[PDB]
Amino acid sequence: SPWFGMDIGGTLVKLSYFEPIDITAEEEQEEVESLKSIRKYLTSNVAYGSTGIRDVHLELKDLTLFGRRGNLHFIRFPTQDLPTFIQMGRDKNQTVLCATGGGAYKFEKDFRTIGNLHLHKLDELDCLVKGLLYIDSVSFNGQAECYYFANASEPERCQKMPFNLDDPYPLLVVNIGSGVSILAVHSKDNYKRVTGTSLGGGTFLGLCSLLTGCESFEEALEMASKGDSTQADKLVRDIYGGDYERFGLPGWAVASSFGNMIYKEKRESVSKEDLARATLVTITNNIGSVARMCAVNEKINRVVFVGNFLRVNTLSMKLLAYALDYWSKGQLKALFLEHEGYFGAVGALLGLPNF
Amino acid sequence: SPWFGMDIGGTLVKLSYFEPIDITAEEEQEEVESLKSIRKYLTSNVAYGSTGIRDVHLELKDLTLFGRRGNLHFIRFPTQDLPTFIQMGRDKNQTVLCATGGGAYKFEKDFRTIGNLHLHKLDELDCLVKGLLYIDSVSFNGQAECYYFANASEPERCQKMPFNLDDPYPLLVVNIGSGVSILAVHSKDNYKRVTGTSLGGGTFLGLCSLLTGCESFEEALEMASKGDSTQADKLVRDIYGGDYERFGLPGWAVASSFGNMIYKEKRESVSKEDLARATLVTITNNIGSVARMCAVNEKINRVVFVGNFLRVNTLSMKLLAYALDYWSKGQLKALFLEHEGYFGAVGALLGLPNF
Ligand SMILES: Nc1ncnc2c1ncn2[C@@H]1O[C@H](COP(=O)(O)OP(N)(=O)O)[C@@H](O)[C@H]1O
Ligand SMILES: Nc1ncnc2c1ncn2[C@@H]1O[C@H](COP(=O)(O)OP(N)(=O)O)[C@@H](O)[C@H]1O
Ligand SMILES: [Mg+2]
Ligand SMILES: [Mg+2]
Repeated sequence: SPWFGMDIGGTLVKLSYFEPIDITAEEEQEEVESLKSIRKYLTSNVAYGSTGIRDVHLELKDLTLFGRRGNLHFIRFPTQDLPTFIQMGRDKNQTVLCATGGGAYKFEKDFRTIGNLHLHKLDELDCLVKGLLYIDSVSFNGQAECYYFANASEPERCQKMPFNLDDPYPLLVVNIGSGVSILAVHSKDNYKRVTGTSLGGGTFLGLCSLLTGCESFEEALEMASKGDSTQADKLVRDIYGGDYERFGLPGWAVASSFGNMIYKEKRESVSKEDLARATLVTITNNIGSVARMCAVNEKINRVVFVGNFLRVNTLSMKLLAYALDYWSKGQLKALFLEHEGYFGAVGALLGLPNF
Repeated sequence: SPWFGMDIGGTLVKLSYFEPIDITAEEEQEEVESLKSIRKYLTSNVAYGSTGIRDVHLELKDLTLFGRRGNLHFIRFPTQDLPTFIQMGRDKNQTVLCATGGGAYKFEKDFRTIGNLHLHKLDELDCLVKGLLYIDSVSFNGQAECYYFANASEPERCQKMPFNLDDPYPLLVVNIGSGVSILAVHSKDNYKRVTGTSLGGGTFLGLCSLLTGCESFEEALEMASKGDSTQADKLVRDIYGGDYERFGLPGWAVASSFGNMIYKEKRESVSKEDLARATLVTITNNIGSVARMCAVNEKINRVVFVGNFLRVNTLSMKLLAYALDYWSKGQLKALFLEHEGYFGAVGALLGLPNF
């Protein structure tokens, strides 16, 4: 029985797979053919069908898990294609599946069409927290799992630096997926969802597709990297003529996101790339501001950002780092994690012994 | 010299004009002709040029101000047209002008092209607070200036009801204009800007114009009233298949604003009206959520919403009322004010004796 953990989100399915590398002589001796087939297929491909991807660089090697040593693999595909995944699961076969995320409930009955499968639904919260704390504890192959942007306010000196979470409490976790969930973690056994916002990664992707006609997350980011958001946004200096000193709002700060788009002549001259960047900047800064308010409310100074809105998205990471540092005068630290999209899937996998 | 107060914002100029009604026999006797001309023009028209509007229903009658009795009028026009206002001000003429808002600084030199004019810039904060507290103190011609939506969670019983602010401290003021400013008022002499968000009225209007091609705020609201935002938004039940019980998120709550627009087939079937409503709902709920976080942070349970994003916008008012009541289990009260766009202009006017 292959050991999987699965996080079925609104947009992406994330899968963690533990591959045994201590398979002795007898264990292999007629491992069921389909079991060998699965392992070979999963380890010999980096793309699965048309939409499946193994994030090879994230792989954890020579991990000891449940008394076996092995490699932990990370795989993702769109939730839209889960029916294909399930259909191919009814092709050749015994497996226990730990699943979390909203789709663990929505697609419960579908997974049960696989005859040789028991589905154990696990709570999203327990999985995220257990997964995050586990990965940081085993490290990223000896390297830090957690990092921050040192001197996030000065672009000439700003750089990614490892961050130590050996005593990770308290912690604010900001999960940016389709929507945004915010958790306060006070201990391994004590955490609560603080709030959320519906303005998250799917807002960025949805709006960006409406405004620019982009057809992928990566294309949207590529467009944004070429844009100038100030063409769409109304800035403090557009309103004051300069800075607002009395409240320390610099002239370059955004006063009204997309606020220049109320003028027809500006709508007619703005580029797609400008609109992609303004969308990214708008969604990201709003999340940063909500994150700061929760942290102040919860009296927590370490804010960790996870979820896949931030994968291959350095712009948003730097925006978040700069914003928390600026507005808090250095009291708040924006923290990031190498495996940020996969913590739910790992936590699911870790719930395996309790079944 | 006519008594004006002016609030020059990023989008609208708001003007409060005090018309004396106790003009005796000698006072009129050769009041300078241009002074009579101004008064006649202002009181005999409700539309001024192409873009100026007197909000006649807001007029305060038989007010005693600065020892004179008179009527307080409320007038608005787009900031875009301020050069026209100024040009016509150089036509016929002595006047002292109290002005607040960012444009008091940006257009300082322009106002000084009017030879017989001294411009006194006043701080936006002092004006808003003084203006709000003044109007509520004199009442809306005997009626409450402040109101709330009773039973905001049940549409069959939900209705506008007067609210008493005789002891208005403490107070959270959420000013929704082009952007959003949030103030905590602890006393008449003690208040601070808590935070803000750049996702405000200009975001709604700008995005709505990009997405739907609407050419006015009113048209945008009209489109939104005919729409179904759930066509653009991804809901909790789209992700879970139903409700999320563990954290009390109902199936109908929005999980990801515009989150369904990541799918090409849904982008192709959505209407303009759906997109207008989703824009309104998205911006409004985000403001409600930010408002709730500040209030919890500031330990204030009365939240007053002002600014012109809410004029002729019952939908957004009810959304705000419902959200604060729901999420706070009745601890927080969303409050609204009849003169909500004009408090800065009134506070400016009231600074007149100090010059
Ligand atoms: N390949 C990708 N496809 C779709 N969305 C992607 C993506 N890579 C990154 N993203 C972003 O990640 C977000 C989903 O993040 P995730 O953390 O997996 O959310 P969820 N709700 O599916 O569980 C999307 O909204 C998008 O902004
Ligand atoms: N006639 C109108 N024209 C333009 N915007 C209008 C409007 N009536 C209401 N609005 C809304 O009010 C917002 C401006 O509110 P206001 O409080 O006067 O902002 P500001 N920054 O100009 O001082 C606009 O963004 C729009 O959403
Ligand atoms: Mg998720
Ligand atoms: Mg204003």
